[PDB]
Formats: sequence, C-alpha cells, structure tokens
Amino acid sequence: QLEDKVEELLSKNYHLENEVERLKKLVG
Amino acid sequence: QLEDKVEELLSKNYHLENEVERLKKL
Amino acid sequence: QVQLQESGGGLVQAGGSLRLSCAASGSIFSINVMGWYRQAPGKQRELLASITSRGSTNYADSVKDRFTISRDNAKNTVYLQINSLKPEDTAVYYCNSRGWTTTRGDYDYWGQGTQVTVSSG
Repeated sequence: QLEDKVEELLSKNYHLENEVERLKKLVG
Repeated sequence: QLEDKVEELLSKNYHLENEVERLKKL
Repeated sequence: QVQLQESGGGLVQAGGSLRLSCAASGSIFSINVMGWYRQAPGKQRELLASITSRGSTNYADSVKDRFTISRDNAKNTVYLQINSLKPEDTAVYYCNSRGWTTTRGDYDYWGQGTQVTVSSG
C-alpha cells in the first residue's frame, strides 16, 4: 504494498497540482 | 489509515484532472 | 526532518548538457517522492520530473525525452540529466522531497537550487 500505491498517487497529485498552477496563471 | 489515504488521493487527483480538462480549452 | 543540497549547474554553452545532483540528508521515509523543478526569473516554477522510492518516474510532457531523472546506485542522491541545453533552459533548478507518513502527515522539503545559465554568442 500500500505504501507504493500512495507514493504513485502522490507523484500523480504533485504533477497535476503543478499543471493546474501553470494553466491557472497562464489563462488568468 | 493507508487505504483511507488512497481514496483521499483518488478524489483529489480526479478533481485536479477535471480542472486540467476545463482550463485547457478555457 | 530532511535537508537537500543541489549541485552540478553553472554556465554552459548551448548544445551542452549537465548532470545535476540532489544530495538528501536525514531520514529516508518509506513514502517519498523526489522531484526536480526549475524556475526562471519572473516565471512560475515548473515540475520537470519525479521519482518514487521504487524507481517509478514521472515526467513533464515537454521534457520527457530530453531530461532524465535517476537515483545513484548506492548514495542518498538523485540526478537530473539535462541534455541538448538551449538558452530557454536557463533557470534555478530545485530538488524537493515530498510525501506523507502515518505518524507525521504530509511533509514537503525544498533544496536551495543550483543556477544553470545557458549561453550563446
């Protein structure tokens, strides 16, 4: 394993945070 | 407690993906 | 607690390449994501690449085939190979250590970064 699963979900979460941040500041 | 975290992140990631989808075109 | 120190940057001609190093001090937690970001002056910070404890990697699409993240075979050190550098790649490159633990919750630690300056005539 469950720790590996959380690691993968967090890695994905951080990638999506930064992508939204880039897209928010860009259009807004 | 770990499986609780998995569900928490799934929902968070889903909402983030929905923002990415909208804020792309818009 | 965790403390990171980047190195390997500096001045470089366009067309060159660098291996940046992030040396990690302190506890290596069981849930951890090491990431490389960069920030140009004025611009927003940009996640380039991530690696988990088990070696699973995650790249920003724009650099997936030019930059490569990896971990030393033995040392508590992660690397970012940045190839085919162009003036647009000039920035401070930062390392970060991020995750969650059943005991203390979310954590997030930043390095101080190494400046990369890509020159051309």
